Formats: sequence, C-alpha cells, structure tokens
Amino acid sequence: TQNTIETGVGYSTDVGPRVKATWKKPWVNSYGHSLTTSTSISAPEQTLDFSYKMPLLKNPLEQYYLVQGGFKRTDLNDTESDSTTLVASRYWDLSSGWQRAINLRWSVDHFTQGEITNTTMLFYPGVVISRTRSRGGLMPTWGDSQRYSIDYSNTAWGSDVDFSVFQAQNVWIRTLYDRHRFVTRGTLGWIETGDFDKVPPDLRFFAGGDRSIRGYKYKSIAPKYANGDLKGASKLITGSLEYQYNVTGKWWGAVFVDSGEAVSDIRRSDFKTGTGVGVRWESPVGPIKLDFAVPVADKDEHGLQFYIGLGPEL
Repeated sequence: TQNTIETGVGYSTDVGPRVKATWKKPWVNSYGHSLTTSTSISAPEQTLDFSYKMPLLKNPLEQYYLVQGGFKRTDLNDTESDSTTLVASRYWDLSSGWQRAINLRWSVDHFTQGEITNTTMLFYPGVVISRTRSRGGLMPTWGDSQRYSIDYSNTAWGSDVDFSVFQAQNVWIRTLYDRHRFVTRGTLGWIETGDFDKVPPDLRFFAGGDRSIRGYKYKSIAPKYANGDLKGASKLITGSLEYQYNVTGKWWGAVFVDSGEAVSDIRRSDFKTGTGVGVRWESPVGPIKLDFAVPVADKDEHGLQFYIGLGPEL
C-alpha cells in the first residue's frame, strides 16, 4: 500500500501521558525515494520531524542519502527550548548488519537553562556506526543493539561553538532455558567543550528516567548552578540489569536495577541508583510493560515512579 500510520502511546508518573505517531510514505516516485513524517507529544517535550530517503542507483538497498528535518519544543525541569534541526546524511548499510553514516547537521536553538539564556546556531559533521539484531519476534528471545557516534563542531566553518561529542550505547537480550530472559543496558556520553554554556540543553547530558535510571525523574540528575537550577553535565554513564521470568503463558514478571551518573568532573562521581519490579505481557500488538521503581539509598529522593507503555526494549 502507499501510506502507513504507526502509533504508540505511553504513561509515566514523571512525564505523564505520551503519544507518538508516524506517517510513512514508502514510495513517492519511481526513483525509489520515500518519506516519513513523525510526531511525539508529552507535557514536557513536543517534536515534529520529517525524513526523506533517496536510494542510490549503484547498490540501492545498501546505500542511500537521508534528509531529516525537525522542530522541537521543551519544557522540562529548568530547561526551556525552541529547536530546529536539518540533517544531510550518507548511509552505508551492510547485510553484515552494520549501518555506517556520515552526518552534516544544522541547528538553531533558543533556550533557557536555569538563568542562562542563549541562541546557538550549530553546523557540524559526524559519524555513526550502529547495528540492531534480534531473533524470536517482537519480544526477542535474543538480540542486541549498539550505536556509537562522534560529532565535531568547529568555529572555522561557521559553527558557534567548538565541541566534541562521543556517544556509546549497548542493549543486550539473552534467554536461558526459554524462561529466564535477561535485558542488559549500557550508555556512555562525553562532550568536550570550553563553552558549555552556549551548548543547547539537547546536547548536554542529564540522567534519570525510563531507560536511564528508573525511579528518578526524567532528566533530573546533573550538575547545578550556584542558584540550584539544573545546569546539565558534560559526562554521562548509565546502566541497567533486568531479569525476567516467564510466569505463565505470555506473562512475565521482571526485577531490575538501574544506576548511573551525570557529572561534569568525572573525578567527582555522584552515582544515583534505582530499583523495582514489573510485568511484561506479549500482547498481540507487541510487548506491553509495566514498571514500579523507587530510588535506592537516597536522602532527598523517595517516592514510587511507575511506567506503562509499548516498549521497543532494544
């Protein structure tokens, strides 16, 4: 067919309801080209992207250009942002599973972080290497994803700020005796810059929240200003261990521990840890999850955080 509407929904105690919706148009001409429009909506973040794919005649499934553009509005913690991005990319897929991409990103960001207000126009190249593999379906019995990236902004060719961003993340799924499923998750982040105040909050690191540190409020962990407002971190390390047990039928019970930090001086570790129990049901439409988590050994943070939605899990 010609148009497709995918549509997810979510809820969590920190963020509230959350709806995504994508509108894919798989062919637009006999030149292969395709278009995806996406939009996400929650109280704190709202997004609207477009993504235009153009296959190359020589090896059309392996190689393609991408043109993505987006708007984003953020109202979260001590962050307030208007964002507009454009990306030209060159992708090399392999049957070997690895996607390799060169990026050329443009953005204008109007933001307030705490009491600092700025307007940053960025223009930078970058590289991505990624691979997601799974086997056993929509709630895979086995799989892993890895994304590694490097972005390099320099003032020499028009960008507002000199910075280097390095990113890494792993997700690992393994089953043992068809009944004991283990989800393992790892995330590294690092931005080297002499002008952190000019960097948009999107490019700063914050920790906590679902798929970061369950039990802590979404993006609530990071260095503060002298006034106490959230500043954002130049370094992120977060991780999770989850064990899942198939109770009966398509019903699983899960126990998990997340832990991590967002710091600007890696010699000053401030590691926050969260923990909880959950349920997974393999619904006809994909895996539905439900998590309860509390903060662990924390004197300023307490309180149950609870989460529900259609998790991609990888």
